[PDB]
Amino acid sequence: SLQRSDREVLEHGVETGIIKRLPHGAYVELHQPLGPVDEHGHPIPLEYAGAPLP
Amino acid sequence: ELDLPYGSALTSSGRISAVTEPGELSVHYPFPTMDLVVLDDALKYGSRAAKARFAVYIGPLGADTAATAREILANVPTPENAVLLAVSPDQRAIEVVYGADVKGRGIESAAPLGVSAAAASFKEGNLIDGLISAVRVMSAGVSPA
Amino acid sequence: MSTALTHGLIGGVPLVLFAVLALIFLTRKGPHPDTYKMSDPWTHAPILWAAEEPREHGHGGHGHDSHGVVIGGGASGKW
Amino acid sequence: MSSTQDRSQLDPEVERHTGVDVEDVPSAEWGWSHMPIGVMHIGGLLSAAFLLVMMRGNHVGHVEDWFLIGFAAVIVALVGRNWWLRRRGWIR
Amino acid sequence: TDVVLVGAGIMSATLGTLIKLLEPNWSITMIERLDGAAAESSDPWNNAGTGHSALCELNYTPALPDGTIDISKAVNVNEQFQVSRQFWAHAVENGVLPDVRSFLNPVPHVSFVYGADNVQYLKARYNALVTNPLFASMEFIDDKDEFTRRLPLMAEKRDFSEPVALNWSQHGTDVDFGSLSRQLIGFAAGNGMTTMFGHDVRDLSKNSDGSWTVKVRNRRTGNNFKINAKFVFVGAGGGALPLLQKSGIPEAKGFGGFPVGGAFLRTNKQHLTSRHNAKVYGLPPLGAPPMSVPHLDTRVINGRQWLLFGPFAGWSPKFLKQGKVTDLPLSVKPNNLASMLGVGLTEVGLLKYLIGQLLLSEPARVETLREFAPSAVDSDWELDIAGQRVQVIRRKGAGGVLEFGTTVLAAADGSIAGLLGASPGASTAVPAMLDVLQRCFADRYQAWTPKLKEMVPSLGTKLSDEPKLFEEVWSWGTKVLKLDV
Amino acid sequence: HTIPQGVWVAVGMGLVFALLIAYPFIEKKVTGDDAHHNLLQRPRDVPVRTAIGS
Ligand SMILES: CC(C)=CCC/C(C)=C/CC/C(C)=C/CC/C(C)=C/CC/C(C)=C\CC/C(C)=C/CC/C(C)=C/CC/C(C)=C/CC/C(C)=C/CC1=C(C)C(=O)c2ccccc2C1=O
Ligand SMILES: CC(C)=CCC/C(C)=C/CC/C(C)=C/CC/C(C)=C/CC/C(C)=C\CC/C(C)=C/CC/C(C)=C/CC/C(C)=C/CC/C(C)=C/CC1=C(C)C(=O)c2ccccc2C1=O
Ligand SMILES: CCCCCCCCCCCCCCCC(=O)O[C@H](COC(=O)CCCCCCC[C@@H](C)CCCCCCCCC)COP(=O)(O)O[C@H]1[C@H](O)[C@H](O)[C@H](O)[C@@H](O)[C@@H]1O
Ligand SMILES: CCCCCCCC/C=C\CCCCCCCC(=O)OC[C@H](COP(=O)(O)OCCN)OC(=O)CCCCCCCCCCCCCCC
Ligand SMILES: CCCCCCCC/C=C\CCCCCCCC(=O)OC[C@H](COP(=O)(O)OCCN)OC(=O)CCCCCCCCCCCCCCC
Repeated sequence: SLQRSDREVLEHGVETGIIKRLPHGAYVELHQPLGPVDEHGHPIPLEYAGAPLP
Repeated sequence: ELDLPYGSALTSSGRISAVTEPGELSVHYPFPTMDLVVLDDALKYGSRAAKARFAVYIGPLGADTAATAREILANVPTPENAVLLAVSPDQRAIEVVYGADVKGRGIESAAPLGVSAAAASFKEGNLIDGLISAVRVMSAGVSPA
Repeated sequence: MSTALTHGLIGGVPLVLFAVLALIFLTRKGPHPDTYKMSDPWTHAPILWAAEEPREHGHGGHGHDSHGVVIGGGASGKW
Repeated sequence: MSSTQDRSQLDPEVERHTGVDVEDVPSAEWGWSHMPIGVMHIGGLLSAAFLLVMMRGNHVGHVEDWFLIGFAAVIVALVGRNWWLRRRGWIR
Repeated sequence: TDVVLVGAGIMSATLGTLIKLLEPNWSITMIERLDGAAAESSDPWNNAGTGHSALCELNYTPALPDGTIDISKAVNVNEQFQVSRQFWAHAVENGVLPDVRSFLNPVPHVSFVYGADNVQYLKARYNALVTNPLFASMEFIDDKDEFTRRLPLMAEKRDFSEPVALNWSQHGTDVDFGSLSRQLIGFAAGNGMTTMFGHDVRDLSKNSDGSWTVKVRNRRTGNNFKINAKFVFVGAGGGALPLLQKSGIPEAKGFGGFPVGGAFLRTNKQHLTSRHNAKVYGLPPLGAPPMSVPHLDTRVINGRQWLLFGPFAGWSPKFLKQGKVTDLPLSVKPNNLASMLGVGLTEVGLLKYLIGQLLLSEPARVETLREFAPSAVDSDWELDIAGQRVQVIRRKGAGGVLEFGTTVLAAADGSIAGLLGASPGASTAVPAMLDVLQRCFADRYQAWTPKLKEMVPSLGTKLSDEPKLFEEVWSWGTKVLKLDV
Repeated sequence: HTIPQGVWVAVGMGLVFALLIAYPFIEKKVTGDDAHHNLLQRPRDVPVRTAIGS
């Protein structure tokens, strides 16, 4: 499960405070990617490198 | 455009908020829960070795069976490396289609084997068992990229 | 009063009632649709199933685009 | 932003092609990740046997033997459930 | 059904196709315990794929006490492979085998030796073989530069102060018997053979009309049912022996089975595979069984090149890879017990060899590979578990002997046949299935002979004795099987 | 003769020390890894070994 947490951090970025989306009442944690970000919001997932993740 | 006959409404975003009457279900699949679980187990980890998205289409694929199979495969999330087995009992037809990335991995050799397993099981009278057998045979045949 | 009788009662009446209620309720047709017979026509709407087996780039829908169907073979059968 | 991505090339050497897979254990390639299920089944069975065997001893007590029986029984039940489920393909 | 085929390996695939070509109106039912065709002994990882032409196999050319070389076994195995090749050529021209390159690849066959006495033996072997038309294109190579040019992986870090030699045969093959079996089954199924995957044959009982009741279990549902067959073929690999024991036929009495596993070292590292393009067979170690000859093989599996080294001997009480640990104990019967106990006393050398191979570590397996490729590094090779084979134990006097051959067992009335044993097995599937047809359908075989000769032009002729006919069928078969490309 | 309960604990200590001393060779025999390892691996990245140590 620690490995799974590392992978989720790699593929979604670090977690932060929640934001309510403008048009609708969606709640999104407003993550922060640790690597290059795709043209759209979601980032390009990184590959685990055997080192701790923030 | 029209939502479900009753109780389903388009929401502020794209998602459609749907409802079902208290006594009834939502999936309505005409198969036992256990056999559905077995087929899902197959498609999920008995195909992990193949590393190619294995898909099953029980719906009716009419007119040119091959071409309807092609486009229902196109509808698969990642047709690039995908193997769609379509069965229409209204037409007693099987059609298997493959993605371009799924080539030379033993898939073509496994195609007749999987179709034969499915046909044997169907003539025995077990749609779901035939689907599982075909998935197993095709996954065994297909090698990871 | 009749230690054995009381023990048997407390141990059996729950079991008898459980058996009766299970016969009443567990023996009722469930809401799950009956298995589809091959002879019967296929009435249910088309059912496409997918594995969700491999990794798909990023979970984000945008950027996936439509590269193409890129067919890679075929097969056929008639039961 | 004040973090640099890591590039790692660890020397590998079973080749992991059989056993566990990354989908089940994400870091399968990075270290020992698979214990054969037979090992754990036999270990549980032998632990239950040891618990039962400890009943034979120089204790006039009886709640001790009953606790041993209960713990051995639950261990054997877990081992049997796991073995049966894996025999049937993780069903029920 | 007219015919039941038990198992979906190369034997049943070959017989099912032959019967379907001879008798298109016959009802054929193939029953396979696994969820797909060729997923046991015919799987490309479960066998060496050598396309066994007797070109490289030094155990087929023993030295006699007078220093001459007996080539009789090599000639007979090459002729049996030419029969299989002719059937495959005909099958390609007639659309039975549409994809030649998925199952058959041109790969040189090479005998390899080191040390002065073994080089002299290999020269004597060469001189004996090249007198026969079937081996006339063989080359003898004892030159270092020519060795280095042909086998760059085997030459790297080799000490050439010890003499080395090759017998090189340019026109060898690699065979994916898994692809071949799937294509043959695909043809027979497309022509109305019923296929039953996930179905296990539990029992065989003869009916009063001479037909067979086949008891089948669906492995997915657990349901049991019966099929009535006029003829039964038991192509079930190591699962054949328990089924032939259950059939109660006199001919299967006293047969025991000894399960022998194999393993290979394998690699697909381009820097190794690009430096070795042959099947290279060594000398058997002193006291090794004839099937445990170390070899370093080029394999083409699913269009990808691999190197395979082995086989290392393995042991399992299972008769199949997907078999049961109870297979060996349940194969013991009062009528075969004496034969089985006798093998431990008669085959002490084999038992010692098998124990030695079982005790090998992974580094020690790579050390045996360094005899072929002295530059080999442990991390470039992975262990793969090959197919399970059941060696036949036959009664010999008061004891038993192990048979390393392929044995066709047929009932005296032809109503059932089965295959037991190990080698050359898959490479001789066609002549073995022609023997099954001749023995089991003697009333029809004469009427089939014209159509069998259309499939195999040399049928009933020794190709060693007819060099013109050999060159004709060789040239036709080369072109049709694309073996010149 | 008598074989007191002290021998049980003595053999237990012997086994404990033998296993502790011979673990790296036991681990290499089991897993198969004899590669020259200079980069540590996080305990989470090796579930079986961290499980055994726990
Ligand atoms: C132990 C290990 C990593 C083994 C690897 C697997 C292996 C090769 C096993 C081989 C042999 C066998 C059979 C072993 C099983 C039993 C065993 C370990 C026997 C030998 C015992 C031995 C000589 C050494 C074991 C040493 C070991 C790693 C102990 C745990 C120590 C650690 C890392 C603790 C966490 C660090 C930390 C912040 C500690 C402070 C927090 C506290 C208070 C932790 C709890 C705690 C501890 C740990 C005490 O030791 C203790 C002793 C006396 C009174 C109280 C306490 C106490 O409260
Ligand atoms: C399966 C597999 C792959 C295995 C891998 C192969 C393998 C083992 C590779 C490693 C090879 C090894 C280990 C080589 C030897 C290394 C070595 C010894 C190098 C020399 C070291 C050196 C410079 C000086 C010697 C230092 C030294 C004493 C080393 C040994 C340490 C050990 C193991 C001490 C054990 C002590 C011990 C309990 C011995 C048993 C004898 C008995 C029962 C004595 C009685 C006894 C006494 C006397 C107590 O005090 C006591 C106190 C509390 C409880 C009980 C007892 C008790 O029972
Ligand atoms: C490291 C600790 C973790 C251990 C993990 C293992 C978990 C399994 C625990 C097994 C429990 C076994 C309990 C039974 C044991 C047994 O057999 O003994 C009995 C006493 O029963 C009891 O209470 C049972 C109590 C069981 C509770 C167990 C609680 C577990 C705790 C310890 C877990 C927390 C761990 C904290 C971790 C700290 C972490 C540190 C970093 C009877 O003695 P007795 O008293 O003589 O009774 C006489 C009559 O019989 C007789 O009629 C009458 O006449 C009288 O004579 C009467 O005296
Ligand atoms: C869910 C279960 C629920 C079970 C709940 C039961 C709770 C009641 C227990 C104690 C009540 C107070 C009595 C206290 C006195 C005891 C009664 C008695 O006298 O019973 C006759 C003999 C001993 O005779 P003794 O004269 O004591 O002398 C002896 C040597 N001199 O024991 C026997 O056969 C009968 C057995 C008596 C108690 C054993 C209970 C221990 C643990 C049960 C299972 C643990 C499971 C763990 C699972 C992981
Ligand atoms: C506090 C706790 C107690 C203290 C704990 C510390 C002691 C060491 C810990 C655990 C040892 C047991 C490990 C588990 C051993 C695995 C068994 C097996 O089934 O073999 C599979 C392997 C994988 O091979 P694979 O190609 O990845 O195939 C995947 C197949 N599923 O095979 C092999 O190479 C190895 C086969 C032989 C291994 C022999 C190891 C033990 C040697 C004797 C030392 C005493 C052991 C004491 C045990 C407590």
